[PDB]
Amino acid sequence: DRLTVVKQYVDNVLNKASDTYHGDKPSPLLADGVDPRTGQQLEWIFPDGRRAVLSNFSAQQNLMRVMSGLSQLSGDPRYQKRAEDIVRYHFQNYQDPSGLLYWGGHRFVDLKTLQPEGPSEKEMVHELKNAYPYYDLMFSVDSDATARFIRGFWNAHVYDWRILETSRHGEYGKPMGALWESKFEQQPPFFATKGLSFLNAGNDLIYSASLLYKHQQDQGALTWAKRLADQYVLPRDAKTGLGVYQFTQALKREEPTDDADTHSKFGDRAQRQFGPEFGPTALEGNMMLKGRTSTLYSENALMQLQLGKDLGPQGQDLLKWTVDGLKAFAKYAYNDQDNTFRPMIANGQDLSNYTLPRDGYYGKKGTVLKPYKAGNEFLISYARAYAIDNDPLLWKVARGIANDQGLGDIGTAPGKEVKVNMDTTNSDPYALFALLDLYHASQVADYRKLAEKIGDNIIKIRYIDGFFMASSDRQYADVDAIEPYALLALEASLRNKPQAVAPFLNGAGFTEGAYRMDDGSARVSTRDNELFLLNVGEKLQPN
Repeated sequence: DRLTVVKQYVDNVLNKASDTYHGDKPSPLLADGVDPRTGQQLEWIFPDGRRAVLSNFSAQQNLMRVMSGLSQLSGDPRYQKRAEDIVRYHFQNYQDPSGLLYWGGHRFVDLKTLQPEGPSEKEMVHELKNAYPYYDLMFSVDSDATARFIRGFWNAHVYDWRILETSRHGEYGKPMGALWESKFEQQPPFFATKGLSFLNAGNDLIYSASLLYKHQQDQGALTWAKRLADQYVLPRDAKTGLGVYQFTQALKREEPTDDADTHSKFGDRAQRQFGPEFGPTALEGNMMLKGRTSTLYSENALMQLQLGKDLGPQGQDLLKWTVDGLKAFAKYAYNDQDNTFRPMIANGQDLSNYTLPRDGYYGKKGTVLKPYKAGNEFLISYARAYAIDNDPLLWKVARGIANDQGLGDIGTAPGKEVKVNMDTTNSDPYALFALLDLYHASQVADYRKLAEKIGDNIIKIRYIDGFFMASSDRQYADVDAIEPYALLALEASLRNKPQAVAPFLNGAGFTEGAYRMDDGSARVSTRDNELFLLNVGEKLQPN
């Protein structure tokens, strides 16, 4: 019984990941990572050798959704209560006067001391990158405090409201400015700014302002959410419809002297590395490369498709923008012969097998940009887009990914000549989510039958020592694992209660900074993500 498994899992988390440092007066907070063999909680190692237990609430927002969903489906309210208690504790103790929380890429809470920490010396700042926190839970605990966070977030990360110059970094302690009352003047595409309007950070801005609208009827929030979303649509290539990862370019303040020094003060990094051979269209926002295309055509797409549907009539533009981009990416970049996306520039330039002729932001000289396999995250975005626009082009990508992933043939169209692989060994929670999306929209039983098999594979192969891990060899389990989230979505589907579990938008957290190595040296730009990839006996390698 998959629900029983998820229930035991969460019980395990609340046991092993809990605050064991304050006797019989524990906080409600949780450790992000636990070695499921021993119960050892994952630590950050600072310059002097001091160890902090990593408790980063931005990296627990899938877990929060799992706890709320588990309470909804089981009828046991303890999990919802605990999730509420963690939220409350963060508002009470870890919300600065500007509203910002001590979480995100560069701040967390040490579970041992319950003090906020800051692992990156040059960046004691607020940062959310494709995080998508569970604002619905937050609003239900403390709507004021939630709204203060979202307004504080925009206040800190928008450098210039007139032009929507935005940054991935926001300072703590900023007084509140004009916010939504700011005057706006639309600028032409790729205007030059200091702030790098990366879509990974833009995603969280658009999402949070839309949720503030949803909950508080804040029309200013909605106006700016849609406007910021539109900033990534306006610069799209007029011919191909591809792009964009950002809508600004770095203002050139110095003349560069060295290829490998990629500080943005020397100007747009793509123009430096690709400009000589490709001309003016080589700009960072136009670089349709691995990773960037996930942020654009997965993370942004899921969030915008859900928002677009939520808005009804005034969400039709958002849906159009989103689907149009997914169509463009399919038309130009997808190779159905081997289920790959081509690395490209948004002008339609194929970069497949291109050798970088000089060092730079996108790799060292001699690096080869290769077509890359389309993963299950794209199966979700393509399935969801097809649901609202039944375009054979969108279906082709979904069908190609499912085939490549060992799922069999999802058909020539939904419910037409379907031959799913009931013997699949696939255990990817993303595949489970995607099949449920296909089932939900199409009502074709075969898709859910297949999802059940993936769920079973997840339990058989990933449920290890009471936790979920991508491999039995991994040192640490992440309490934010989405395996149980997919399992809950499946259970919700079978119980005809899809609304019991929060929409999956593929958010996740991270923590980044200097981490002290055994020989005493500082490993700069270390990420918790890297720690979760280590197998038993492995150590972080030179970066």
